[PDB]
Amino acid sequence: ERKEAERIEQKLERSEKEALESYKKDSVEISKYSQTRNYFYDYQIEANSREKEYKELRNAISKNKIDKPMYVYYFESPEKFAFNKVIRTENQNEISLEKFNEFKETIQNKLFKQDGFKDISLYEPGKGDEKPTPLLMHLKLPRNTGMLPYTNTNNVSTLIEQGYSIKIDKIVRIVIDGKHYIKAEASVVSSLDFKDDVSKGDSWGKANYNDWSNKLTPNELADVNDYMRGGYTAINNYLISNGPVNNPNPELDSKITNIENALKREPIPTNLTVYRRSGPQEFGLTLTSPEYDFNKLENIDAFKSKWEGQALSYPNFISTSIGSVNMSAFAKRKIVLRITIPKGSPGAYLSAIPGYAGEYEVLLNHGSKFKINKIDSYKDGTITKLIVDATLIP
Amino acid sequence: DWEDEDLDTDNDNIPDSYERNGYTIKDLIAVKWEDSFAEQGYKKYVSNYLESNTAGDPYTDYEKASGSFDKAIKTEARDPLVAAYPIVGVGMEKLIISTNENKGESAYINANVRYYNTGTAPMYKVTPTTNLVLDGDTLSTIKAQENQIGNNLSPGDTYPKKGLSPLALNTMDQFSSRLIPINYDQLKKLDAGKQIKLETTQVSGNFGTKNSSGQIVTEGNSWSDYISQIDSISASIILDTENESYERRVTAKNLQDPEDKTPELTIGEAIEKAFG
Amino acid sequence: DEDLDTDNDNIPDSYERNGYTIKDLIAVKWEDSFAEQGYKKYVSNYLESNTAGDPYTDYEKASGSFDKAIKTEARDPLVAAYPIVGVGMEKLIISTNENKGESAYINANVRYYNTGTAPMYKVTPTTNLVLDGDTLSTIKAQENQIGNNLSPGDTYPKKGLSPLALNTMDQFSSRLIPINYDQLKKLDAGKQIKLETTQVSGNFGTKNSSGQIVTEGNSWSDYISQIDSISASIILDTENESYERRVTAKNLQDPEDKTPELTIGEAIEKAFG
Amino acid sequence: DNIPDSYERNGYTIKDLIAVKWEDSFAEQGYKKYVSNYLESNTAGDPYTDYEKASGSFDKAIKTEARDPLVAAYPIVGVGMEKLIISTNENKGESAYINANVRYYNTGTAPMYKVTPTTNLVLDGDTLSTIKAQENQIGNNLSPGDTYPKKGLSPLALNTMDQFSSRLIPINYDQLKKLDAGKQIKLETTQVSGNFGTKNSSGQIVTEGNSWSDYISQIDSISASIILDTENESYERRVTAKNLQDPEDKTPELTIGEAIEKAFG
Amino acid sequence: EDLDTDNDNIPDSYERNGYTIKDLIAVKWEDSFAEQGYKKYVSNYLESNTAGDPYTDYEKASGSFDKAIKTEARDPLVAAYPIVGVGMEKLIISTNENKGESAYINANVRYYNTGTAPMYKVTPTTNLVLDGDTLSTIKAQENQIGNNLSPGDTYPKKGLSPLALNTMDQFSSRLIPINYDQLKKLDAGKQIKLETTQVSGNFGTKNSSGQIVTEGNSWSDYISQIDSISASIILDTENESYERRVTAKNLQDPEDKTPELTIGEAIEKAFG
Amino acid sequence: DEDLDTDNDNIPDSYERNGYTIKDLIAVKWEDSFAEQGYKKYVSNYLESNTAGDPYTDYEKASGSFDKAIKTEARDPLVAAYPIVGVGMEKLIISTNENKGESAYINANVRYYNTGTAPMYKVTPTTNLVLDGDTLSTIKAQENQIGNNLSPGDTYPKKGLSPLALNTMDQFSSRLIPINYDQLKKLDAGKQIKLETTQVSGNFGTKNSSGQIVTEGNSWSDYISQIDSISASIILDTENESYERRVTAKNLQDPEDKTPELTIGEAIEKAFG
Amino acid sequence: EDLDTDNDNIPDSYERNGYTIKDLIAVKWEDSFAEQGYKKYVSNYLESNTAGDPYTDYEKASGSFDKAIKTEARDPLVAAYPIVGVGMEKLIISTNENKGESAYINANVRYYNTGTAPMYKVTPTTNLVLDGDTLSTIKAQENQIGNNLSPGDTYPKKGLSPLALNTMDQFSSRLIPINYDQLKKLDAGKQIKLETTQVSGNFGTKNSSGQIVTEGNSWSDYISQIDSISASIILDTENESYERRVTAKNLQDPEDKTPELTIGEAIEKAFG
Ligand SMILES: [Ca+2]
Ligand SMILES: [Ca+2]
Ligand SMILES: [Ca+2]
Ligand SMILES: [Ca+2]
Ligand SMILES: [Ca+2]
Ligand SMILES: [Ca+2]
Ligand SMILES: [Ca+2]
Ligand SMILES: [Ca+2]
Ligand SMILES: [Ca+2]
Ligand SMILES: [Ca+2]
Ligand SMILES: [Ca+2]
Ligand SMILES: [Ca+2]
Repeated sequence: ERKEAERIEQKLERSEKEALESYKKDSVEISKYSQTRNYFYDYQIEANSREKEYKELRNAISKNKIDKPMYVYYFESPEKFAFNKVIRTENQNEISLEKFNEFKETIQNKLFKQDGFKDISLYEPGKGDEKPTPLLMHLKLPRNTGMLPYTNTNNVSTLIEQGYSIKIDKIVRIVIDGKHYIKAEASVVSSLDFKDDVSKGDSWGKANYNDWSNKLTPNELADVNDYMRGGYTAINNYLISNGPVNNPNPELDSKITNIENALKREPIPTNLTVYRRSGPQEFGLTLTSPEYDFNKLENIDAFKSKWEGQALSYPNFISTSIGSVNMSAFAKRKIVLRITIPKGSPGAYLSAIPGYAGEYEVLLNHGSKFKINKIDSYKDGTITKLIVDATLIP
Repeated sequence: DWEDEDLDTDNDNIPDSYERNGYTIKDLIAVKWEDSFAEQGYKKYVSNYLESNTAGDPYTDYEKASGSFDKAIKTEARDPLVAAYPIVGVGMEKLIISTNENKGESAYINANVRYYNTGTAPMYKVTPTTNLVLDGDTLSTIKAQENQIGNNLSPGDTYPKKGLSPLALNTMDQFSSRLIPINYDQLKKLDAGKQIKLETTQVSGNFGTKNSSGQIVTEGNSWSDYISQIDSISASIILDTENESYERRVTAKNLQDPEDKTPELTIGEAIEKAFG
Repeated sequence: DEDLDTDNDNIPDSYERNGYTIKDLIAVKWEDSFAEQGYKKYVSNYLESNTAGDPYTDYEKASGSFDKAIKTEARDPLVAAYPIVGVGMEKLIISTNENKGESAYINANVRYYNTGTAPMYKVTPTTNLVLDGDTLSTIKAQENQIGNNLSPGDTYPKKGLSPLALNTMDQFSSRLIPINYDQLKKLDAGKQIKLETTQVSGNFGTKNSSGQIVTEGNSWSDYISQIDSISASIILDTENESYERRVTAKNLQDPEDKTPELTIGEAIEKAFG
Repeated sequence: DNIPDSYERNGYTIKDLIAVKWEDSFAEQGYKKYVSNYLESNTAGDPYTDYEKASGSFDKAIKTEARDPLVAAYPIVGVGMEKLIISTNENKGESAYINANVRYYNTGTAPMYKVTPTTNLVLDGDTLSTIKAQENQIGNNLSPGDTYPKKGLSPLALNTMDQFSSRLIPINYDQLKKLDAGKQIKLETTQVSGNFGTKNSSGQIVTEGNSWSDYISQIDSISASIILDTENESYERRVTAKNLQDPEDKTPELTIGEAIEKAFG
Repeated sequence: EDLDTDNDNIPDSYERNGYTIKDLIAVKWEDSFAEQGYKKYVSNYLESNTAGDPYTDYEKASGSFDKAIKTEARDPLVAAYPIVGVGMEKLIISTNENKGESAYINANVRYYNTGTAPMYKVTPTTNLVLDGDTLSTIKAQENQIGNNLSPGDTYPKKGLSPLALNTMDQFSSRLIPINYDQLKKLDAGKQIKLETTQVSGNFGTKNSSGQIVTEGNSWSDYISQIDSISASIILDTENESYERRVTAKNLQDPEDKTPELTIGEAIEKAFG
Repeated sequence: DEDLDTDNDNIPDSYERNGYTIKDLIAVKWEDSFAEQGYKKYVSNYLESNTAGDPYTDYEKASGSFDKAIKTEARDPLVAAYPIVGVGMEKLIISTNENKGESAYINANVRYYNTGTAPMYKVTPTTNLVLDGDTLSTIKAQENQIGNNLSPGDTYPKKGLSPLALNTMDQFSSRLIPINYDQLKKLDAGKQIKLETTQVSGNFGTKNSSGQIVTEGNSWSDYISQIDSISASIILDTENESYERRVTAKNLQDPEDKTPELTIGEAIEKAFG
Repeated sequence: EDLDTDNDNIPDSYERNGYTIKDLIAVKWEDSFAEQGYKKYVSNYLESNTAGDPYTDYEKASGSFDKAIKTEARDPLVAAYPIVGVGMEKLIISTNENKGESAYINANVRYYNTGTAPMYKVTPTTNLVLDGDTLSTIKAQENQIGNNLSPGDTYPKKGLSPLALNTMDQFSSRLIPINYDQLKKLDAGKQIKLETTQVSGNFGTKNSSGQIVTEGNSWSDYISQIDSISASIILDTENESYERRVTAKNLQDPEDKTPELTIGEAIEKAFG
């Protein structure tokens, strides 16, 4: 359908046209940069050179939105889905039952995320002279998503911006021109995220949590405001001491009950992703233990062995940030926990009160559990940092 | 090891144990062949698991079994082991010739043809190449130009629908000019004793295939390149009832190649499967 | 329930089995209090993208955004959107040259009329001229006779203009229609020619991004067997028009196809009003 | 249409190519007040949008009274005749030939770009021959309110029937005897087809492939046509309309004495 | 079984010592398969398609290339080659009783095919002869072309009257003319014969799964290749002929790797 | 050495300036225990992609991975792959009708021949008919008289069949070749006609490397000026055959051209053998 | 050592002070490189293609642009521009026995090209004048086109009969007619003069795979901008004519930074 291909490629302004042209020359760097963008300071975002091109490509994609769920097909490295080994090299023919069992087991119930640019085909993968990895994927796309086809030299491969979270459902073992392949059938689970747009963040926060302040008693409001202003510094520390078992006290206990009541009354109304900048204390580390360094490969691989997948447990409350931008106060910590939150979890918005208590922060109940998905590394200046995509399990 | 779904050695979207032991389509997904599923009125299909379209026709096992190719294709094609094949013929009537007043190009001819179709599927064009024999001689072959092509012909019907005058075939060129000329010996030959016969040789056509955006499209698909492979991996069956005919194909196994892992049927079952 | 869609047409199964209504381009569960308000109550199939064969989908129809020429009667997803065009002729004339062959030329004055709902966009009606048993000729109209954007309920040259002239048996306009000699001695005494249509073609519009409609490539030639095979026809006369519609029907033979069933007493009402 | 709903339903105006609410201190300034339909893109039918027609960034050859998103752009061309000339020769079939002198004329708002009028030639109430317009006789770029052979040139000549120039217009025998003594030939148009121009974001129109022929049904099925005479030049426009039988289409309502100024001005 | 240098989805050692397809995957060759009845194949390991036909080695071994092609063409050596010919009968002429162009001709031809593959749109170019003196060369127009001509089948099926050929122009007009001396000739002493010159067609190729396209492919550029590196073999049964082309190795160069064959084996491999 | 390649035929500099053979599709330096195994030793230019001029690169032409009908003599990178085709005539038969204008019609029996290495795939010559220092007509063969796959050393009607007739001058084969009366009055005495050929055009088949070699769109008609503006010709006769070759050569004037020179005694042996 | 403004991958200092290609890249211009046998070039540093011809400065400087273009088109200040014309001979006329359309004409033409580049198609429009009255204009049909028409040579290579031009219609038919008074006027004393007016033919260039496409390009739209800002220089040594089109600076404007020449220097820069 080169007809629509060319017919869509004149509704653009000069900047968009030249940028889509240049995309055929600097694909991989554009993609990899668009992956890890919002995790900087506010400084370099509005300052970097390849900002005009990201901006114009985003405003090119967002224009054309389809009107019915549509299927796509693309080959995917098996590494992104927590599989750091081999299923078969590029010179074998078939895959063994043992490796298939391992794969089928290790992705039982997870939810993975994707937030980069992407090229995509639409027909079935026949003699396209390109099929690198042994894991085809057969995905579905929901209503009103971006899509923009460039009319390349001979092929017409459309271009999308995957900004959502998928989950694998069904895997089978097919054959193509002699060789073997795995096929997976995945969908898209809806999520609401503000990567950088913090004005809309505040708008949503207020509009959703303002009318909540009147579901409490004035002593509870006063007490929770006490606990939200300064008390945390000491209060939650009591929780670390395993108070209610080892050393009891009813004062801080009633304070705990105040907070827990105040949080339970109103949940979050929709799937929401939050970003909490953690550090070494929470993960069996310090600023001294050799493991805390993440320039060398052996440390990263030992960490991806130990924690990746295993469950995490928290005794105290969780005060999370919404804006995924690196602020000033965390210029020393090197871990950005990235949690997902379902419609039905406790909490509220501390930046819903007029008065300094927190810049776009949300509460999560104490003594909770986290199931971790996938660990990645991103570079900044001289040092790398570990992004840890982990799911909140109810 | 190798649970039911974990093996599917082609892209038919039907697992192997099913496609080998007996299955049924339900809610757009395949399921084991139970026996209590007989009362509701489903049908038990078996097929081949090494091939993508086990009959030859241009639809796969899944599309034919589920019922998602068209809606005018008779319900004798849903079975995977029965090809979806049309058979179109031409019948002549009311020959009329006219002189002009020479010894070459001395009379012009005009015949009245009416098409008809038997079989399962429809055709979306018809351009039958017909030749006019005259007592051991082909007076002329001719292929239907633009005026005589019919479109959307159905199964069990006629092109000029039942109750309308036939079609007139008289012009020989591509752009319709140059009325069919005749000799002078043949003028005297067919005026006195004999008469002309017409017979078809081949028919082109098309078949509507669903696009990637719903709207079916049928320009670029031909029936002339699947006939060479249906006539050679099947067996033909022709029923008659002295009011209309019937034509069907049924796929038979090649008992020589051990790689040909096609299911096999006996006559006492193929006759029942291709009709009911 | 409200969370799955096995057909991919933007209407969940529960609505497609209990009735719904469009309110600001979104499906809404059918309530009893909209009837007075002026709304409607559609039901349709939940296993197909379009449950009437016609080239518009369930949602695209029900929402009422396919086009702004199709009658309102063609929105309830159980009623096909199908045009029916015919050709009525008159004023047939002859012309002699004064040769036992090609002794006279013919000419006919035709006019196309249309009944139904949707409009055709480039019509070329194949018609044959017949005389007392012997098919005199067949002809498919060339570029001089294609009539673009014919509407529902009207005729090609609008009421107030002259009929159309058909005289030419060639893909390019030349080589006027010939005739025998005896056939000239057969229409001077008592008889006269007849003209009957056999088939008609012609595209059909379809919307796009900003409207931006296109009518090149789409064709009514392949949604006709599919509709004539499953639907059921209904006609009505008024002494002034000829109303004509199609209505789909549930095939009870197979225990798999799932689609609602109607009553003739309700089919007539739902078809005309 | 990238204009919000409050503006589109209560009142708005384009300024610096961006929308703005409507105060009441601009009539002395020279603006207007627009209204539209807040569910669809093009609420009038014509192939431009609400924002395009509102701005004025669609073309420069369209009348200033076609911006109001309820008055469509709709070119309406007709054919006028003069100086029939027949020619004898020396049979009963093809006994003379015909030649007409046609001249087009456009009333409406938008232009047309490749006009190919289909005309039929009637005599004594008997259709003689219908005829398209071949390569020679298809003028282009017909502006609003002008003719193809502009004022001051000799009219155009139509004298050939085939799709290539051949087989000059024949005529029977009896018809010659008729039109020589008493009567005369009279032609009339039946339809016209031609393209329209679309801009882009960098000032370059492209009108090879569009068609005014597949929008006319919908512009003429949802509108009221209003005409006017002046003994100088006729005028004709369309104005949209609502049907109070449907609670779906939220198009505003007009009157007669308001439409007459919203359309002609 | 380590590496693959030719990109045909078969490893070298198998492609060189003997392999067999099984469940659409290659497997080494044992000595306990000839009882059940699998075949045994060998090929060349620096080329994708070892014969010259448009298919590859694996596509020909698995049997996933077509269905009406004879089994004897499954092997990677025995190429696929449709040999089509034209026969003529019942030449009738017709005079108009000019000095030139004093009569027209009309022939009744019939096509036939021997060999393996099918041709999908035949268009044989035929030229007339008369006592060693040609008269007219003509390439069949849109009437006389035939399609889906299966192997082993005369074009009009057995039982229908032949194909009448009498026109010359690209669009049928200006029938075949003949001079006067040639007219006066062909009633007294001699008669006309016909012998083809060339045949141009197409061949069906698969796609992703199921659907095939025969519009764009052509046997007109696979004939020089196929015919320059092989050896023909013919066999007459006096009821139906047979013809095949077997591949053989140019021993001059030492780089070209192709298994040789003793004729006593090339025969028992080509036919059966 | 082995560092880089300034061109992109992926054979490095030293290998391309001192000698190289191809083993298992990989280049290799040239020993002297190789000339006993049955190999050869080439040398080419390390600035151009394709060094002789013909439409195949250095590597393809070197490793014999380009076709299978092209002679073994063209594998060397310095000998251009190039067909040279001609037309022979016989048996001109004329037919007189019964006018001082267009008093007869001619018909010739021609046959094609090809010398050189490569094959052509649609031969369409352009022949004119000269008679007694005067030209009658120039015609370019049409659909009937085009050939297919002239292999080097053969004829279009293969040896055994009758020659191919040539009679009609139009693009669609009608309007038989005329002849003026004076030319006939001159010819009947005992004069004769000479048929000369001026040019030929026809595609060349190139592998698409994704299978399914393509030969539609390509043409020799634009590689002839190039191949024949830089090279030098060689002929050979045998009173039973003929042979033609084109070999590149150096521009002794220019220091930008780096393509090794040869000697007649070596070029003859490299070309023919 | 600076940035390329015009973006032809040759920096400004070089493009302004003389430079030279060597091993596929530019180098500064020493004062003894003329001993090797090199050359010195200058070029505008604002426009990509300084001459107006369809090639760029790097191409014309490195020689990678073609292999059949005369050497003197390398100096970037020398446009590449072929001038092709038509010559006539052997005018014959043929009677037929009407007071109109009473005879037919037939001429024997022969093309020829001078200048630098070749043309890969030729379709010369010629009009036959008769005593100051144009008789019939004609554009070369499919039978009278040529291709690969080298610089200097003719269309029918020397030693062949000339080309025959007789037919008027697009498809070959409708031979050129002539009146009866013009006939009686020319056979008595006069003759027919001929003069071409224009020729249009494509030009070859590289592609994105390694081929050289010669279709979809046209010299017909690079003749306006080359023959607008450039001066012609013609020589003729009676063995062959010579035609060249050099550029120059428009001194009036202040923006045009294109070097200026002296006629004695431009002559040697063109012909060498
Ligand atoms: Ca399967
Ligand atoms: Ca299957
Ligand atoms: Ca649904
Ligand atoms: Ca539905
Ligand atoms: Ca809107
Ligand atoms: Ca709007
Ligand atoms: Ca291999
Ligand atoms: Ca191989
Ligand atoms: Ca190199
Ligand atoms: Ca090289
Ligand atoms: Ca520069
Ligand atoms: Ca420059």
